[PDB]
Amino acid sequence: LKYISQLGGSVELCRYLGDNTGALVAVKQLQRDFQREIQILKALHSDFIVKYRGVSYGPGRQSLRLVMEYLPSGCLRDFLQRHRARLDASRLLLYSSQICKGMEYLGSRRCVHRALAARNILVESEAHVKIADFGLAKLLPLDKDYYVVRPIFWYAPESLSDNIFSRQSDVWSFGVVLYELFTYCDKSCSPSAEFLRMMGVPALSRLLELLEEGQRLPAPPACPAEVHELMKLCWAPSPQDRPSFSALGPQLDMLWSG
Ligand SMILES: O=S(=O)(F)c1cccc(-c2cn(C3CCCCC3)c3c2cnc2[nH]ccc23)c1
Ligand SMILES: NC(=O)Nc1ccccc1
Repeated sequence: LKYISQLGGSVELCRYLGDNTGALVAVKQLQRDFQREIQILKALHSDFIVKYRGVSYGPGRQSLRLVMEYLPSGCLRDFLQRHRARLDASRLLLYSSQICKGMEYLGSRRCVHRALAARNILVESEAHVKIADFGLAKLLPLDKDYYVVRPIFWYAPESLSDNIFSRQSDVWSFGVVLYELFTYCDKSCSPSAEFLRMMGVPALSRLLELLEEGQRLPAPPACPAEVHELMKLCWAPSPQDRPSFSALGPQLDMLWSG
């Protein structure tokens, strides 16, 4: 495990015979505890979720490291921004469907991802993406569909207000992911940029007022109408009115098909 460089807690690129011939891996370390993260990712087997490879130990064997596949093509956000000129609406719908299906898998395991955003979706290749960054992921109790704890423009209003997270706070987030995809993560119309135009006062305060009045992110000018409608659903004021990942999935698959 020879350190190379910083990819993102902290994630580091490492090369795993001594002859510098070993494969590259991504390695997460801290500097609480990601014992939970390791257990969650190890159980998950999906073509749309980054692949666990094992564990190793840190200095003195006092520390665990999480060993995962490294995707050099990097995060979807950067991929979109560089190559916007040559990625079509069909390819974005493909990405959307893949992400949706990984979220379904998570939901069936009572897993709240919480961090879902284009920056922690990885490009395995041009036509295949995988969900990563399980650092804030938390499993729901068997008897309860949310939790409470002690990046504002991705979070549902009840998360911002009352510190509630659920699978439906994830759905609000996935809506914001669709928005990232169909704006190719352009800085000029980022969630944060749109926010600053929507008031010409603390951000979080003003954001919660805007959301309460029903103001949402505008359709990307090049976005298919049916994808915009999905986004607005995902940003339903009440958690219970947002569609499930299971209800979204067919729509995006229907859209991608066409
Ligand atoms: O040098 S960069 O341009 F920043 C650069 C370049 C190429 C790849 C990455 C990268 C970033 N992360 C994580 C994912 C989200 C949160 C932390 C950062 C990766 C990457 C590659 N494989 C990975 N396997 C598991 C996670 C992971 C980063
Ligand atoms: N979900 C959503 O539309 N959020 C939002 C609204 C205005 C500005 C920034 C973010």
